[PDB]
Amino acid sequence: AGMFRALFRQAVEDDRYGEFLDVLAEASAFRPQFASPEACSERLDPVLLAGGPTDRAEGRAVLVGCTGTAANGGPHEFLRLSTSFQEERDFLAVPLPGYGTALLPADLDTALDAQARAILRAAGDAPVVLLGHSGGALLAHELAFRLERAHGAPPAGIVLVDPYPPGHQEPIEVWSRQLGEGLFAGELEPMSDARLLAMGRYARFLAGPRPGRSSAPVLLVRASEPLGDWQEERGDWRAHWDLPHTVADVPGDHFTMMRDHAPAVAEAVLSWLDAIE
Amino acid sequence: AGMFRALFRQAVEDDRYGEFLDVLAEASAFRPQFASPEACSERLDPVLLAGGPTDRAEGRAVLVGCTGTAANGGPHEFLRLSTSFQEERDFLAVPLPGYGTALLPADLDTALDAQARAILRAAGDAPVVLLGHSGGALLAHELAFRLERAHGAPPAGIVLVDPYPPGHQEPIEVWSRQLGEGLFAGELEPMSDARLLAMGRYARFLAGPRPGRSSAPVLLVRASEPLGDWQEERGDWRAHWDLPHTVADVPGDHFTMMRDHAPAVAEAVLSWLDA
Repeated sequence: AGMFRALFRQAVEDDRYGEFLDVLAEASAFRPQFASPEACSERLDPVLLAGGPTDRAEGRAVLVGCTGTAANGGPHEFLRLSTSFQEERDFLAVPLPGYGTALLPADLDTALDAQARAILRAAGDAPVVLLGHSGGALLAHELAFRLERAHGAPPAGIVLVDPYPPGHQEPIEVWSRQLGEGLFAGELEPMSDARLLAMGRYARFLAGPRPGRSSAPVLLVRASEPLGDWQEERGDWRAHWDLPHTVADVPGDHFTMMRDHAPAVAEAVLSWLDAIE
Repeated sequence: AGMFRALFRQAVEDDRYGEFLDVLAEASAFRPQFASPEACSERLDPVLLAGGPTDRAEGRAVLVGCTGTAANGGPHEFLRLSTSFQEERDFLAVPLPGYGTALLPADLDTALDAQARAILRAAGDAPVVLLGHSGGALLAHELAFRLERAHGAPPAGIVLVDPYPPGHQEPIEVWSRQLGEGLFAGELEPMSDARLLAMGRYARFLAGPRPGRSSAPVLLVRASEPLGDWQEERGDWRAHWDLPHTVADVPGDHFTMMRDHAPAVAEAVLSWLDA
């Protein structure tokens, strides 16, 4: 396939994941982009992946999965987790613009507006709870705030699954290689060069200074097993968020928490939603 | 039709050739390489593109064309020019390593060594005169110095056709778009991503500090028409070299000098060699 994928595979083998992510971000600058939400390529129509109880569909929060940055991801991302929401809550997955041709966002705000427009449309008057994993968790928070500040519509809550925000993603750097190896282990097919570019541009967006903090209550869900050797003399390897409303620990690592242990993620969510309501 | 060429196509459209060359150099670091000239993956056998007079078979210097960095280039770079050397001089084109899964050179010196070894094998006991055009002209000079100091075989002369050496080469930066546009026109086929990366890597080698000067006399051949617009204000737009043996001006621009007007470049070389 593409040269970017082959270069990345080598960088990962050489333990230079971070360096190549910078190269992707620089190269993404030369892709055509959209400078206004209404100029976005794709239909950002959210897909219904689970349906809540018909007896009670009116006043209850609906869940919206915020697709993460992984170049190997897309519509498969919340398949496993969503199953556990069937007959409990509507679960809607919103695509991240610029993936599976597609113009890349000029800046993050522009992408977030396009998602906001599409989520408000599908959700209607139901309160929204945003959910994301890993970089998708950082995206879920930036979206929540944008919704509050730019659209005057704060979500009723945010579920952040293993967020590593700037100021404390040191374990994520030490686990760099395992992170890169995890991208390759997860491909159902070769990651396209265009999607690697989109990943690099978003990673760069997410490293930048974004001081807006959402007023929505946060559930912080954390992996219980380390992805790699750590050694706690350095401090905590675990995911972090400032002042969470509730924290739930679940089995598995940064990656396995979302597959084999997805039901435990779902159970903490459902239980947190009942309390909040 | 890989992504690097599509990005490069867009960069040239947006007048950002310089910036994108930097991205190619950066990305090139992640391609497999060779650290020793012996580890070079390809055969750098020079190809004979013109033959000298069957008559005289004495000393007689042999022209060695040092292929440039163009990702759309290769064995066809000197075809037009060499025609004018037929029945005058042997003309040999040496390939530039890393083009045509070819390992890229870890640094410039490693590439010049692999070239120096193949040139010596071909040139036998004859004197060698390097010739290069534009970035190939810079390469020709860096190779001459490498031949002289690391192979104990100093060339008998160097022809630098429209060179724009670092730190004092601005017009070629201002004519950026025209170069990128020139790469696309003239592609016999789509430039591969591996060759674009090779081009980026050499470009960066050639922007770097290289004090070593060759002892061989230089013929500086300069284009007569500007490639693009240029304010009569500050600056001669012309190619340049420090203290050349002879300077020769020929019709055409940076590009056409090697095409329609190649015979004029050839005339200048023959005359100069005759001394």
